[PDB]
Amino acid sequence: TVEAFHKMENMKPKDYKSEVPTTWCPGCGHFGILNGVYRAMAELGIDSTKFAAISGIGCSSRMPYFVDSYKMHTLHGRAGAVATGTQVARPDLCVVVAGGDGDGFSIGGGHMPHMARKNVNMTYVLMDNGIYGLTKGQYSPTSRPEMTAYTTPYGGPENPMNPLLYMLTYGATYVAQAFAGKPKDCAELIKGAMEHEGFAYVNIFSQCPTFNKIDTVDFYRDLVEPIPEDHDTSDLGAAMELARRPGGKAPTGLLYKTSAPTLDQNLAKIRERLGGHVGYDKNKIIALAKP
Amino acid sequence: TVEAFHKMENMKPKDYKSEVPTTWCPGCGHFGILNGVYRAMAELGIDSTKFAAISGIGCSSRMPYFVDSYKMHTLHGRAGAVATGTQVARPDLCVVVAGGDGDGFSIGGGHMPHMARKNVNMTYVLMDNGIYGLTKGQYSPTSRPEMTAYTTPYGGPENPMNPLLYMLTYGATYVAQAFAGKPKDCAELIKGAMEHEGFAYVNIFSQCPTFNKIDTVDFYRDLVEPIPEDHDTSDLGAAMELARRPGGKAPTGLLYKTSAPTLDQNLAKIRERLGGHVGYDKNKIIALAKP
Amino acid sequence: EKKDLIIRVAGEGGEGIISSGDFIAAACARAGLEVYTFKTFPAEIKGGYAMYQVRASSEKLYCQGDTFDVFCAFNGEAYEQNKDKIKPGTAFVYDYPGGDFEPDEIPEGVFAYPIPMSQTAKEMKSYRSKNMVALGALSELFNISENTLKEVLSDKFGKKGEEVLAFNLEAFDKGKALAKALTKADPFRVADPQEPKDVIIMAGNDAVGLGGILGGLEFFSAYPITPATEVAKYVATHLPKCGGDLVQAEDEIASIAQVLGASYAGKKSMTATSGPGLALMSEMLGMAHMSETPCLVVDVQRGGPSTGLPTKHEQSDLFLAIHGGHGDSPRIVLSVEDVKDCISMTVDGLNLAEKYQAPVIVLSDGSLAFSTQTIPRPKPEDFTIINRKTWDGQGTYKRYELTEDNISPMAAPGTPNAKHIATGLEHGETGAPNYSPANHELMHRKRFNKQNSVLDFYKNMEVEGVEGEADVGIITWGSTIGVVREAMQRLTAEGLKVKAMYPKLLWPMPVADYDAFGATCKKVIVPEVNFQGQLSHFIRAETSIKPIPYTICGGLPFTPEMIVNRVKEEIQ
Amino acid sequence: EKKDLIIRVAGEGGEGIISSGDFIAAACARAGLEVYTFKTFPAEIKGGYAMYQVRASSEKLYCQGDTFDVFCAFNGEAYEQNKDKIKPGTAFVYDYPGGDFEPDEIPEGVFAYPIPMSQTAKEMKSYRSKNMVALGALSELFNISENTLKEVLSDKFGKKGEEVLAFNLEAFDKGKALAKALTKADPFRVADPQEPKDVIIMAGNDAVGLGGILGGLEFFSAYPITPATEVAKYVATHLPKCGGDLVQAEDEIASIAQVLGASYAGKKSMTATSGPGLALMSEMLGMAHMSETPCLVVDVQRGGPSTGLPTKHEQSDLFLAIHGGHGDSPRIVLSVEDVKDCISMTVDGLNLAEKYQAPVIVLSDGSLAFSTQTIPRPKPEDFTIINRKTWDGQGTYKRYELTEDNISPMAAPGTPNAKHIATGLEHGETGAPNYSPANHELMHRKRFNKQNSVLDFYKNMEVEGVEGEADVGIITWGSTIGVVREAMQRLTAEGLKVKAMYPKLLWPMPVADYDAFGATCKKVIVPEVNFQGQLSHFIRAETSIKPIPYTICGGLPFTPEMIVNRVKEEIQ
Ligand SMILES: [C]C1=N[C]=C([C][N+]2=C([C@](=O)([C][C]C([O])=O)S[C][C][N]C(=O)[C][C][N]C(=O)[C]([O])C([C])([C])[C]OP([O])(=O)OP([O])(=O)O[C][C]3O[C](N4[C]=NC5=C([N])N=[C]N=C54)[C]([O])[C]3OP([O])([O])=O)SC([C][C]OP([O])(=O)OP([O])([O])=O)=C2[C])C([N])=N1
Ligand SMILES: CC(C)(COP(=O)(O)OP(=O)(O)OC[C@H]1O[C@@H](n2cnc3c(N)ncnc32)[C@H](O)[C@@H]1OP(=O)(O)O)[C@@H](O)C(=O)NCCC(=O)NCCS
Ligand SMILES: Cc1ncc(C[n+]2csc(CCOP(=O)(O)OP(=O)(O)O)c2C)c(N)n1
Ligand SMILES: O=C(O)CCC(=O)C(=O)O
Ligand code: SF4
Ligand code: SF4
Ligand SMILES: [Mg+2]
Ligand SMILES: [Mg+2]
Repeated sequence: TVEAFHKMENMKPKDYKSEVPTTWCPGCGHFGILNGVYRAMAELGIDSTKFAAISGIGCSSRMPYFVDSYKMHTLHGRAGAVATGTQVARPDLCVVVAGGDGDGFSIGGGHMPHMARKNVNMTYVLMDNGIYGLTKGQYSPTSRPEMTAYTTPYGGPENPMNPLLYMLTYGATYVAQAFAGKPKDCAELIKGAMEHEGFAYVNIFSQCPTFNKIDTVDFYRDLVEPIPEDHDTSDLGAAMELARRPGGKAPTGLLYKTSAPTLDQNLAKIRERLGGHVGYDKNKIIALAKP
Repeated sequence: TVEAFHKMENMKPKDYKSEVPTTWCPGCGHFGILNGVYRAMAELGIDSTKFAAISGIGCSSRMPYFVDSYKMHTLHGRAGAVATGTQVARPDLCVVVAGGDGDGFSIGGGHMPHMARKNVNMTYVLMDNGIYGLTKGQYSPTSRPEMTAYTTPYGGPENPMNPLLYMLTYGATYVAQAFAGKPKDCAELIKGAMEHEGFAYVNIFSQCPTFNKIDTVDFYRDLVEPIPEDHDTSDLGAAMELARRPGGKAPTGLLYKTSAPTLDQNLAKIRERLGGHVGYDKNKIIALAKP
Repeated sequence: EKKDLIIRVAGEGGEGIISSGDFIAAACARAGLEVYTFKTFPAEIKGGYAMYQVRASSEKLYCQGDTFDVFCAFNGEAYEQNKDKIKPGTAFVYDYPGGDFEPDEIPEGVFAYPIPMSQTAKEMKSYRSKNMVALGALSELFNISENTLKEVLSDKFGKKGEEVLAFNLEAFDKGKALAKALTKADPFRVADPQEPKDVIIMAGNDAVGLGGILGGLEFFSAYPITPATEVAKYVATHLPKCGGDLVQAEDEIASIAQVLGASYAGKKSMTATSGPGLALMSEMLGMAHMSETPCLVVDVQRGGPSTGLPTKHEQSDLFLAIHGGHGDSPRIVLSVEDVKDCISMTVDGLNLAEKYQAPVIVLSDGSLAFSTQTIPRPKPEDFTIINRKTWDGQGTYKRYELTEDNISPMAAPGTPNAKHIATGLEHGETGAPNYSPANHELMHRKRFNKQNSVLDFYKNMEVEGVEGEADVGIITWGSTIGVVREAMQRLTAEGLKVKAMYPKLLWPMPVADYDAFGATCKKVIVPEVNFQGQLSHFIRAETSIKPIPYTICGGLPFTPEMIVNRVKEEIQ
Repeated sequence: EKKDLIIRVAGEGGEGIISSGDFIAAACARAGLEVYTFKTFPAEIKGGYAMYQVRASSEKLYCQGDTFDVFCAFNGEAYEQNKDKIKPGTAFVYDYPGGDFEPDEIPEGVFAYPIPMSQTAKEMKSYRSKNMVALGALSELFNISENTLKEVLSDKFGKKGEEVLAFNLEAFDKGKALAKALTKADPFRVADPQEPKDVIIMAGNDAVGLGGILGGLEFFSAYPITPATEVAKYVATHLPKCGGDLVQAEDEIASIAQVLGASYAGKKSMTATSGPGLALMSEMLGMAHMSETPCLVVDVQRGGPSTGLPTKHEQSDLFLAIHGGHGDSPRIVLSVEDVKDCISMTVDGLNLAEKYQAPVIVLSDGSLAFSTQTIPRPKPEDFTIINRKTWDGQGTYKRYELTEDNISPMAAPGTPNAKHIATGLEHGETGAPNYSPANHELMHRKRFNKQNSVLDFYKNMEVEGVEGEADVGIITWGSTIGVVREAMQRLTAEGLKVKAMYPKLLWPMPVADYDAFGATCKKVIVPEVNFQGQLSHFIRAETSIKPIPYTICGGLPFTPEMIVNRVKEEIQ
């Protein structure tokens, strides 16, 4: 049970700013996502002493430095892995993972399915800019084929992958999508993602004006299409159809949400059935080694 | 274009057996898959000199030793990666990957999506026994939760993943499922997987009577449910519903099949658009560095 | 005088070769004897040649021995596999008549004791009890305590019924009669039963799992690999009882990543793997060094390189343990010797990780993983427990604050006013990225001086032998240490001027202590089971000793006679 | 006599500091001059301290120099970072007025040229063209060929638009008038354009891509990492022209996995990465050694450990390159020095990999990666090309056959009668798993003697200096070699008894040639940019030299005055 929600009163977004100034380029969509994280923490009255923000490697992964809470800057693609050890060891903390599209679905694509499968109670904020930003503009698993980029001067020889469809297939119990230019969409979907008990994934389009020349703000604004409220967020098949972009337009809103046991709860059931506790008489275990 | 098919006349399944005797336990379901690999090579008249079988680590991965062809035994979970370098370098070869469920969707789960996404022209035969065999009985990503195993004596603290659904979402262009107890079902689906120009994935249930005590032949025999012939193998949505096991019964047959450019072809267009060839005047490239 | 007896039993797996070895060990243990076992499973899971070798003695044992004194063959393949070692002077029990072979020309001087094992099992209409007939035969011929031997079978077979236990007991004394019917000519006898000492029997891998639990383990993340998977099995079974958790990650990178996640959250965490796994953990172990996050990795060494020989014996991961990280990324590397160290040094590993906020690597091996020993019964209060330096709350918190001992106090999440970041980028006192020249030089000296300061707290490099000048000094590590102990028992008993040193802290290494040893040694011999002479390499680089490497790399450990013979050549 | 000129341009990243430096370097090449550049920037894309330093001379250059002759500050941070080096005798151009700073009391004798750079940029309604007004101003003051300058900036900025180019051209001649209108008192002028000698300008990483292409590269698999991403860009651009393919894998493990896959198929394959990537490739590089599959890995070293300093200068991957594999898993390790080596030694890497069927690692570093130099124009037939030993078809094929030179002939798939297996398990001549002791010893000796025989074929360890006995010897590797070359010009010109040795084959190392050097040296100094003195470790372990480690770890390379000052200390 997370004990960090609704512990502080009359909180503003600026209370969660840290002493570290931002390093992102002016106009970068990561500012909106960071601002959506701030508003989300404020609307929940989060005691940031019980808040863990763990990131991988990339421009996107520099976000924990800018948040006033417990935080980790780990290796490329290993954030969700490191975060799982954090969440399991201390189920009381509110755990959030932040990283880019290359960080998550390229080097980190091996850890993605098991995060969602095991239903670890944490939030994954993936900033999807369709390019490798910090390494100066190499194409990513979400880049469109016609794009010409750093290591692809003659176009992309493969199609992009569907981040929402991946996570729905992996079995995430909270799947949402937003645009960085709608900072109140980010704040709301991130808010519901944190309160949700399970693996919550939030895919947020974030423009990169420095290196990405075709996935621009105007493009993302036309690409999105907000989900109608009459959509059933318990219909996995309807959410997978939404993820597959009907009519070519990417959905924004809540796609799928369901309640299911989390990893730390199932780990607890194992200890409960054994009557396990910190003060177990360890001499019983050694007694089994008598000849 | 694969150049290994229909090069030999009047071939029998035993013509592709090698000098290495099998090492598997009596009753192991991998025998059914191996005999299906033989019949598929024979029905296609494959010149196994233009045939490459690359495997990872595990009981399932010992299959190439028993095949008379070019072969590679690499590291745990990296077969599909290594095979990609083989397939791209030599698009003429018939490339086949053999490995288990732990090799494929655990340590190798990071390379799976990109194989199917980029649509590399190769065959993936995954022998699914729901356990780690060669390391003596630890549960796998396909293991059922109620099973008790080596490192899970108190049950599995997570649910299994859907191998057919992963590959359909990843974008595999040929998805099939079979049971090792029907060695002519395996042989037929494997045959069509090789002829297919694209990434063909074949998930085959293979019993492990030595360590998996609940996923037995009798269980797999009842779990299967053959796909009706009126099923549309071009309807991705219908194939994903079959993959999700309607009524609790797992489908057997061909779920999905489609024609799309392969990785070696898109890589070739890059060379063709540049007029590239082996006898390019490399001084042209060096000339661009002149002051 | 001979105080020990070495009995090797071989045959087809499934005929009870492994269980019969464990029963003999438990019987000698209940009779107050020291036991040192070593077993090999068949090379394929489906069946084949299995081998167990048990050593019982009235004094302490330190290794397996040069070769067997008594051999017991359940079939012909066991005979042919060991025929080269059936030398004159040894006892030989075999399955005859009724077996699947007739022994070749038995060399003159071999005390052969043909026992119809398969016949008596077939005469009882139950071939399953073939191994029981050999137990009765070996108990009679070589004085295995029959009361403790039948007691061990009673504790194991009592839960099946009164007719199941009485039936196997009938096969025991049937082989007892076949044995005593023959003329005992061998001079080989198990020492007479002493007072049963308060001890336990435990395999090396199980000892690592226990050592982690006794050391305060709270989180374990594993991925299966031979020969280290057993450690996860013990921890998965028993750690949930003590409020901890075990998770089977998707690979070794994810496993060590989870360890850091739980260690940053404040829990004592560890993992176990082998050669191929440690090489995959290299990048994350560097992150552990940079961010100063405690973590323990136990590498049960197998044969290499690459997939190598997963079931054989080798100590070849010392180059990887020390130089396995990109950049300047040192680690604290230990190596156990016996089942005793597999408990104490796994505790020491968690402590040194807690004390120094650094990645600690504990080197085991494949033999020691499965070898069972008799060790004094451990008590949870016997072990010192060290915890990470916690912030006192006074002042403004800095995760990487510069102190006099370079150990910045840690703070688990939830501690008020202690919000901080753990980072892999080079950083300043507050964890913010810092690419400046002076800060990089400053932080390298902080983390290196911190880890090097283990030499002022952890000292495990025993010295035994002559006290004065010596003709030959012997330095070895790992389970090879125990082999050299018995070699030193024999070398000193002949009055040779030799001394030995047994380093168990491998990195950082006490260069000054090495020079103190090699100063009293004309020649220095370094026996280790790896091709390149890896410990000898770090001796030429860091100390002034010019060693003589005695390197073997055949998947088999040393024997004491190999060490003794090598020393006498260099004495001259 | 001073023959060179050093121009340093600095400012906040994103204001075009690096682009302006490339233009100055290209202009001096059109004038028939030798160029050596050097850049440093922060790990962040758009903010921090950026610096470019171009060196033009009438003779060959080997490093960046001690410090600048002309300095140009785009903002206040650029001024404060270099204020200690703005000493009397140097020219100083700065952004004033209108900038974000006012310089302190300019010391007497400093030729200060205040130029309103930021003011004119706001006057043109386009702040992006701020660096061009400084570019035009510098061309006048020091006689940079202005005609070529507008051509190079047009080719780079023509792809940005038609109105962006017209603004940058307007800033050039705007700064052109402000500069020569002022009273030129500095004695610094770039030589007038002569006939450009037949050379080319190339960055270090781009040169690695060319050498691979010229060496017969057929398959390249890359994953982005700084400062190695440029190699993938050059190879992806030009290798498709020569019938090859480049693929961007999902990670470094997949990257090296594909390399072996394409090399087993019979094509020359390679990859490029950095510290964290090489540590991820450790397990697969062991597979390459065991299976005897050729593969090349170029590790452009950055700052470590862990994420470290991704953009700074460091040669700290020597411990990882050699001992990075579990078990006994050696590699062939080279280290380049200049842009020349980035072509020739990349050919050598592919050749040594093909000839010896082993994993080859070529170590570069971050400075040389971005430094551009003038090197003689290469011709594809200037380079010796070696190919893997192929089976002649005679007899029965065995993939790991024991031959006289330990090199088993290879056969690509499709070769008739050559069906075989490449395996990571320990194996026999035919590739079948073989766990026997004698075979492990036999195959260890095969693969080691094979790779060790490179010392009998490849020798790249130049020696220069005094011919007789020397007071101090200097041994260094990497780009530090060029720094010691210029340091040796100053040490020998004063008649000091010093000699230098520049190893470029690092593992295996020619122990005999090292000892031949250290015999004629009273003292041996090993300067290297890593914390632990990594080459000094392998010098103490394998040779008889007791070296003096000169270790810096501040993200900065050495300068000739640092070496010269260190040498004179050890002389007397
Ligand atoms: C295991 C592993 N793997 C891998 C890796 C890697 N990674 C990463 C990393 O690591 C990171 C880490 C951290 O975190 O830190 S690496 C790092 C990278 N980085 C870098 O490199 C840095 C960058 N930057 C730089 O360099 C600088 O700053 C600069 C940019 C260069 C500056 O500039 P300047 O000085 O200004 O110069 P220039 O060149 O010129 O530039 C400018 C520009 O603009 C323009 N301009 C100028 N001028 C002018 C005029 N006059 N006119 C007009 N215009 C102009 C020019 O031209 C230029 O342009 P261009 O064209 O160039 O543009 S990280 C990673 C990945 C990530 O991804 P993701 O996940 O997705 O995330 P994101 O968010 O990012 O996306 C990797 C892979 C590791 N680590 N590990
Ligand atoms: C290698 C192997 C063939 C050994 O068989 P063995 O020499 O008969 O060894 P065991 O005695 O341990 O196996 C027989 C079992 O029946 C019992 N058994 C032993 N002697 C018996 C006898 N005389 N009559 C009837 N049952 C007997 C044993 O107690 C054991 O059961 P347990 O699990 O309660 O210990 C067997 O362990 C095997 O198939 N292993 C698969 C891989 C492996 O190593 N597994 C163990 C870790 S999961
Ligand atoms: C890098 C690495 N990690 C771990 C292992 C240990 N290992 C060997 S086989 C195996 C799993 C085999 O299970 P599976 O993939 O399901 O194949 P199966 O035996 O069931 O046919 C593992 C984890 C290894 N050999 N290499
Ligand atoms: O025997 C093999 O093929 C490899 C098995 C292995 O590496 C293991 O069990 O760890
Ligand atoms: S480089 Fe791109 S992703 Fe990185 S901070 Fe700048 S705009 Fe954002
Ligand atoms: S252990 Fe299981 S998977 Fe392996 S051969 Fe035996 S039955 Fe088959
Ligand atoms: Mg990105
Ligand atoms: Mg399996």
